[PDB]
Amino acid sequence: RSKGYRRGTRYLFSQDHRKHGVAHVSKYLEKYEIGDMVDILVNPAMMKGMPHKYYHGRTGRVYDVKPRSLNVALYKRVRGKYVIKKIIVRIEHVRKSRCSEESQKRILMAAEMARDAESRGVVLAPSKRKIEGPRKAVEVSLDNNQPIEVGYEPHVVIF
Amino acid sequence: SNAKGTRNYHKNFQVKRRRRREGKTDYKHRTNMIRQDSNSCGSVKHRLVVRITGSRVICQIVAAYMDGDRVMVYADSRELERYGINFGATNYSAAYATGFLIGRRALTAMSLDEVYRPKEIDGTYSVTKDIDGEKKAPRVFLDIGLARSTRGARVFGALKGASDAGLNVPHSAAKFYGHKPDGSFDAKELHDRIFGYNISEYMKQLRDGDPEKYKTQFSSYIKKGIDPEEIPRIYKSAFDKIAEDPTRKKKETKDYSGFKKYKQARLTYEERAKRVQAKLSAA
Amino acid sequence: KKYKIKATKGLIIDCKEIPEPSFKEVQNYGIRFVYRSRSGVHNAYKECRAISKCWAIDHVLRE
Amino acid sequence: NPMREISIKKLSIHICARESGAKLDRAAKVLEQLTGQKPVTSKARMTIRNFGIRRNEKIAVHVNVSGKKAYELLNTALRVKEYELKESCFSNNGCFGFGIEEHIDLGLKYDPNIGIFGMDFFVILARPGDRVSKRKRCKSRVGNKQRVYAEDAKKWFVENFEGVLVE
RNA sequence: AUGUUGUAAAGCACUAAUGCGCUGCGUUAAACUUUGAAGAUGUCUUUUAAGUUGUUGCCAGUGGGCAUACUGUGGUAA
RNA sequence: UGGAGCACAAGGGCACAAGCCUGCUUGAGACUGUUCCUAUUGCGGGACUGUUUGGGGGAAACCCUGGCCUAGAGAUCCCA
RNA sequence: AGUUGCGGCCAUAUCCACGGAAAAGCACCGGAACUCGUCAGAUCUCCGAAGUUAAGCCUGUGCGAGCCUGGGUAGUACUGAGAAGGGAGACCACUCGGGAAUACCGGGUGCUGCAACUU
Repeated sequence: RSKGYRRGTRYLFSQDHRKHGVAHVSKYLEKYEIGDMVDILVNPAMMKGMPHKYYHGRTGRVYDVKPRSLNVALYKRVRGKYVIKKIIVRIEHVRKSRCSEESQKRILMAAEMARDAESRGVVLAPSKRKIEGPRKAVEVSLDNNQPIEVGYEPHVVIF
Repeated sequence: SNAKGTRNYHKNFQVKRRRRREGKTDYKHRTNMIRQDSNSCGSVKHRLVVRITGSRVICQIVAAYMDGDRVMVYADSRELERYGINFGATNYSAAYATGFLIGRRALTAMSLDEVYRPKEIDGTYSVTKDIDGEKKAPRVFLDIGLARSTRGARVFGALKGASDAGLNVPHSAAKFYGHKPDGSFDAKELHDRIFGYNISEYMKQLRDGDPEKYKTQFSSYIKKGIDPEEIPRIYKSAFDKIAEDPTRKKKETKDYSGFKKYKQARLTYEERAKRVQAKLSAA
Repeated sequence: KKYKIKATKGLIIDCKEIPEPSFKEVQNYGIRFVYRSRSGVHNAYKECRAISKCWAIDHVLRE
Repeated sequence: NPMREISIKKLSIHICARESGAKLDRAAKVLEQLTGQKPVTSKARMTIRNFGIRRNEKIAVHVNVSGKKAYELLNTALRVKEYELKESCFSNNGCFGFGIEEHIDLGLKYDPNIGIFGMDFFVILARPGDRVSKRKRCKSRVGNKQRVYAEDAKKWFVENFEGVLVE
């Protein structure tokens, strides 16, 4: 209700039950590059370099790397339009985003067989996905799997 | 409070990391050690891990990745026995020779041994410079783990030997044997400790006056044929063989797979069911 | 409500409508059923006379 | 099984010259002359009026000795008690102790400038391999097959002095 | 495809409460949480469906609101 | 396993520590730029870089521009 | 097939009781002239190799406490989208959708990386 920087964060900035302690070592060995997608995710045990609570749980795109830090760009809504924001966050509140895993292994195999198709000459680009359709057909059999005879079954009470 | 033997004590317990519960890693020291710039993208840091066990001195050069460290070069104090030394590892002259052998053995793999010749063994504090026209000498940082940093410890003797070999490791002249509190440095007390001017002097002292103590303190020294006067020449003869061929002797024996006879097998599932039911029936 | 099979994940394999009898004749019938009240669910038995099984259910609802 | 012998780990002696000042240095010269090492002083954690102590001053002095030096100090103090101890002075984990009433029974001659002080003796036994819980790297826990117990410590006492267990 | 959340309900693992029997039975929570929805909210792919905007100039009125379906807070209530 | 402490309100955080003892010190240095709360906007309070004929601690990796984090804040005109 | 050095994920790995262990290792272990540090060579620092697998480390066992994963509880509680339904109200019902949680029962009890060494 007052408006200090860490306003109203009793549950948002907390550890999660037998997951206390400082950042582990593999969190310092990741390699970040310009153009990556990243998730912001605050660790409340590290005091330095952390962003404002608005950005906890948002995904952004890297445009610069410092000796201890990153610069991230992303969108914020303010009543009627969007605006670009530039956040400075330390490497301990960030992790790689898996948000493009589906789309990358699909575009990879497409160019794979494209090279394996030009090797044979016969090629074709269009490989759009399709939504799931109506339903195919069924051939249910009763040689085994006898029916079970269900119904309305009068009502009972116990106290 | 809930006390140690109760149910609520275990439901609420959080375990520490496995290398800390064993007492082998200090994790604040490890994080300050492997930190580097997110900018660099040139190559990963190299540390020189020096650990002294109950019977030997180990040296190895490591780099940190996301699923475990990797060893680039390795040297041991038990390899010194093919250069003439068998009279006592884990002493100050063995740590020096183990670090000296890993510096030469690392420069060879990079083809920088014709460059960066071995410095004179008995010089002063001489952190090495980079010669113009060719590659920088590889840079390495010292990592002593949970051993205390005291003036005159064996772990800073392995640091001194890797500098004389031609590596680029930073340090100051403290923690050596000639260092004076004012800030001066006498470079002959460190030469008298690299060679056995400490050991030979002690054997001669307690042999003349009490050979009953001399026979237990230096038992294996006598039965191996080491007499005190020739000690500072056996080391001097080993520091010139290392500087001429420091390479693995290349033996590649085959597998010890017959040792599978020594594991105790687990009861499967039904030897336990029979073991339970029989114990209830006759009860 | 007995198994946990819902309509969005189910299949209808067959649906047949039984036709009325051709010859008409009065007989006696008995109808088991449950019904919902302002405050619960109840059981009842209720005999009657009709000319078919579906005419007998129309007559019990009418009463 | 030479790795299972019991022995004296550490011996503790201390005197409580209650209020610090001049009475301390009389005691501080007793422990030095009796054993041979400079003793250590102790402070009071809180202030109490019923006893008459503040929250920062000296109350007592103590000293810890080991080796074969402590084995013969333990022999002289036991003879003052006729080589006999109450049975209820031994604890669960191989410890026992007793108090000497008057300073001048063990040794050091009168010198009426000092006075007569009381002592307090405490003894700790152990087998080899106790280092695994005191060291720095790979600190651990001892294990029950080691770990001197009460009755293991009683029968150690009737073999080195031929004592007698009262009650 | 891949992230974020601590409400309803429920519960006693922490904080604060509550009756008995001498291990069980009984009762609680806006400023309690071991759990935990329905719903919301980020990013990638039209190389998914269905459909068919960008930049800038000169300017007005308005800044006492009210009702209702569902949903809270204060109040015996309106 | 923290059931204690950590100047002060409450919340969050912390065990070879951020708590206790102890050594040395004046980074509570001089300048310069990007960004967050935060907008149509001043002041203020934080975060992160660079440049130094620059310090302190440490064998070294490494850390340090006040206080473990969220409060302790003052235009135009005039004077020193 | 394992152990040791340095690790990643951080209980299927923790805690309590008993047992096993070929070769190496890892240890415990004998000392104090030098280095270094104490009330104390207990810890820390230096120099060793007589003795021992007793402990630590590693492996087995237990209708073991915990933890991990399933079933039941249950299409229950709660709930998104609707309609001039019932009721004095408190609130209950209907149509198309989504869907939990103790008590109780079953099964599991670390997985992996780089290097050196062992018949």
